[PDB]
Amino acid sequence: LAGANTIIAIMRLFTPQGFLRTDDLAIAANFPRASRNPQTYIPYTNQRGTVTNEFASRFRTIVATLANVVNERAVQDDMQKATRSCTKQWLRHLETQFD
Amino acid sequence: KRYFPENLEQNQSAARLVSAVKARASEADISSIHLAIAREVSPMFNVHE
Amino acid sequence: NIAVAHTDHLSVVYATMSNFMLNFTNNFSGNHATFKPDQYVITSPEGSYKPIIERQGETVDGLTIIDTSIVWPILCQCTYPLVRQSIMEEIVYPDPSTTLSQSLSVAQVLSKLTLPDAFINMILSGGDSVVMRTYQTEADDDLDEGIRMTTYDQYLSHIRERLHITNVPDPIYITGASTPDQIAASVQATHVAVVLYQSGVINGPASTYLRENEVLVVMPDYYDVVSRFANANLQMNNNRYHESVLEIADIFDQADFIQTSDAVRQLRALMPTLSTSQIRHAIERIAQITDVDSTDYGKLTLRFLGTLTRSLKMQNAQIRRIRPDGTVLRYDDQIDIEAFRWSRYFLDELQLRRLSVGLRLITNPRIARRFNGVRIMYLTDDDPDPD
Amino acid sequence: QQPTGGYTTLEQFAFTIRNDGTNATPTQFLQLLSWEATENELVKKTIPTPETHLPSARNVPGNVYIEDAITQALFGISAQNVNAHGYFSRLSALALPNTSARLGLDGVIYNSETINIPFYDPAAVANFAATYAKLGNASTPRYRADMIDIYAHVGLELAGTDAERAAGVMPVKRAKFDSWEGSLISLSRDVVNWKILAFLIDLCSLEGEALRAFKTRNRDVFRMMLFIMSTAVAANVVNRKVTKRVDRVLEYIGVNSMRTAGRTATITYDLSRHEFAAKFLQLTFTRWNA
Amino acid sequence: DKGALVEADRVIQRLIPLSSSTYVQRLAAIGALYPNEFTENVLDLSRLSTALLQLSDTYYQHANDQLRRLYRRMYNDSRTLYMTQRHQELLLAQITADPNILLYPYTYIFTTIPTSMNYISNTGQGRIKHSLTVTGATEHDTVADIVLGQTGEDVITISMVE
Repeated sequence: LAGANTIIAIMRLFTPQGFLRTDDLAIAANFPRASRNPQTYIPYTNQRGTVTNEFASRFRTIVATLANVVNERAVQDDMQKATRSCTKQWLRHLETQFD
Repeated sequence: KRYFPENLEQNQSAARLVSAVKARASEADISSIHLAIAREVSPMFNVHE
Repeated sequence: NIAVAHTDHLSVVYATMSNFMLNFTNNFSGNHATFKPDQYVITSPEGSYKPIIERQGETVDGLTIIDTSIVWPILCQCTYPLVRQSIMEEIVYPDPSTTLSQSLSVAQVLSKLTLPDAFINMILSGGDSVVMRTYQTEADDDLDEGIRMTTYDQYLSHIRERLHITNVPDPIYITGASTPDQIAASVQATHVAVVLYQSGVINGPASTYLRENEVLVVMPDYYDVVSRFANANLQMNNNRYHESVLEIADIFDQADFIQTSDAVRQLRALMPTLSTSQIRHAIERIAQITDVDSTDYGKLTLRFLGTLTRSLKMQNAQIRRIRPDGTVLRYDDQIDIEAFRWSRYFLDELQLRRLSVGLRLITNPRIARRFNGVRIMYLTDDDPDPD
Repeated sequence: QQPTGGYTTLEQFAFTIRNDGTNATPTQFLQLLSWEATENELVKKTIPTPETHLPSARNVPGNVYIEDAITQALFGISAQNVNAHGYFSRLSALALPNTSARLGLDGVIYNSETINIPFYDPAAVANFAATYAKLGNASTPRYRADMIDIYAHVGLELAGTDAERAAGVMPVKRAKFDSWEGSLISLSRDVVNWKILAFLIDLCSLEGEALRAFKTRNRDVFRMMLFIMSTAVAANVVNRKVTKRVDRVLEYIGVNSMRTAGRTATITYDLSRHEFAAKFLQLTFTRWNA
Repeated sequence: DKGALVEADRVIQRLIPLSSSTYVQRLAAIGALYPNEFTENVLDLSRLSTALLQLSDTYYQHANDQLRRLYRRMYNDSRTLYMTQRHQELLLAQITADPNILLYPYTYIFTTIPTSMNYISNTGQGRIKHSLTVTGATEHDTVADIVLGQTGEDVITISMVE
């Protein structure tokens, strides 16, 4: 969308981190199954590279674009000014906590 | 219970935040966590609200 | 009266204290209305950088709580040793030593505390791999056959923290009318073989160059990935993918910060897919093992420093000047200190040298005695010759 | 003792370097190294004739190791403050009318010839040690070398085609050659080895037909020498991965940047060592050009 | 350039950013190029900096390809000084007189500088009345239709009858 690209960006983080898997073993035993194309979602895939974890590393960027969002957002207070710094803080620890 | 970097709970200024997250976050219910996961894959019959 | 000796005598103390060993950094330039410290933060391609001078909130046993009203004692009720008037009282001069080796020691205690973590994270420098898709072309070549593909969002989170870190311009943009003459000019200036991508249809002279050179073209998205590539001779379509991880090590030969020693080129292959928990656990263990009870004195700082782990990734750590509000500036050769451009791995300039030998020792055939596969069959042990 | 005829043109004073498998002559090695010419440029100035006053020999009983020092310091590998207790000047004791102290052939200075130990003909050492005494005083505030500027030359000499070297101008070309696991440092350790001396003593003591003739034959052995050194002071040295090999690259050849903290792929230059190579380059250079 | 006895403290007036930092890098970058035409006017100090810093951004910007490099050059090698044949020749009379004049070491004669644009300027106060010419010599292909913004009265108001 022309202007307001920044909101489009904060929005993109939500876009899933998995791959579609088509029920093959289940399709084999027959098994009931509504839709005539039993493929489904797996939330996050496996970890191919030896140390990187495509999945958690992704959340890491999320804490920045997000953390970054916390800097654009300014305030008008002492309480608001303070907690903002430290949450910039909690927000980060939270992410290594996630890795 | 393991929240914030602990020291944050202790800091004067942060407690304002120590608080939002504290209230937002709950208690690990043995029950809610499996159920939470189970609905990821199971049929949908009510349109979750 | 107080300022008499306070200023003469009290001042010279600062005169020297201004320069104690570890007691670095510039505290105040002298101009209230315009002096902002130098923001030092540990940057890290891996996790989120941690600023040195932070708001932490871990107020050392009291301390960090200016108490302003601390002049009232000095000025009015406090006796000096030089104002003392009239009595002599010959000034005292601390022996530059209790203060010195004490300092040299705790400084030493720090150097050692970090040896295990610093070594291991280092052995895995060239480890973070990205996932690039390979496109087949001129059918007859196996899996690594043509043009290299990685998602732009992906190239970002990985292969980029690095160029910015090792400086050099940003990758060129390959697009439409580009040919080898333009790309080599850039991979060559940049070193890392990457090119970013825009408009579609990348003519022949460019694709041939990219394949017979393995340039990792960074792609944004993936709709008709074979559409944007003047697919002459065809033999290249959305279906010939080798989803193979790229060892950063195998696209960043910049020795100062990515142990690519052929020797370690293989220790990692030998290792079983790690993790943060294990990489970290080794550190706990590698460290637990090196029994080195340090000084009756060296011990206090630790009991006191409250070690209690040391989070911060530090996959790669680069100290950097962080202009106020993110960004994390490059290493402007002209402003930051030189010790600072790289950082080996936070290892002594000398031990690294012996280390040059160990990888060599660790690869030497004579010490491989852990063979891979057994063969089962069924002969008769007659004249057993081990070989 | 032992005459000369040419000197470096003699059996035991052969400079090799070993690359990949066997040890080959640096002339052949250089031909295994190409350029990247940057959109820059560097004109060559005119080295200032060295300060005449040769340091004072200074009293010091004991032969002191000269060749090893001069070289340990130039393509050292970790020589720290070189011009403190530095003896280089003790090398002026040789330059004189009829002194006794001879320049051992192992690169030691003896006072009086001794029981079973060769030594260059005191005839020619008197011409070499004559000028390089200078190399002694490189720390003396008022004599210190040029430095940063003096590199315009190490460079066109090391690189530049026969053509650039003729008109002064020449882009700042960046060197890449085929590396082989920590090649520059090793190339160097191998050089600390050469019996440099044997070269210089010949560099300045050959009349003319002979001297120019040799200057040409030995430019190759010499260039490898500046090169191992120019890299000591070169911006960034990076390794380039290619198809299968690693094409190692030197970013900017002949542009002393003053880099001083320990790198790895090369030999650092503490600031003192730095002024020294500065001093060494000036005398040897001013001299190369008869 | 004009040829007129100039009792100056020293030929090349410019000053060597030793450790500059980009802004100063590109500022001195321009300096050597003497991109001007004998103004005659007087430039308003204070904003004099931003004026000068701005000009380089546009000079290299409309640059010239060839001289676009000649300038990307001094943009880096800056601890050097860029006199110009004529200048150079002069400093020599100086050194000659008494070989004790210890003037600046590293330098780089130019070679008349690769042509130019007499980038007219001045930061006076008039507004410039231009008298558009019928036909120049930049044979225009087409180029898009321009969109002037909105004149926000308090700068310009338009009225009915002079």
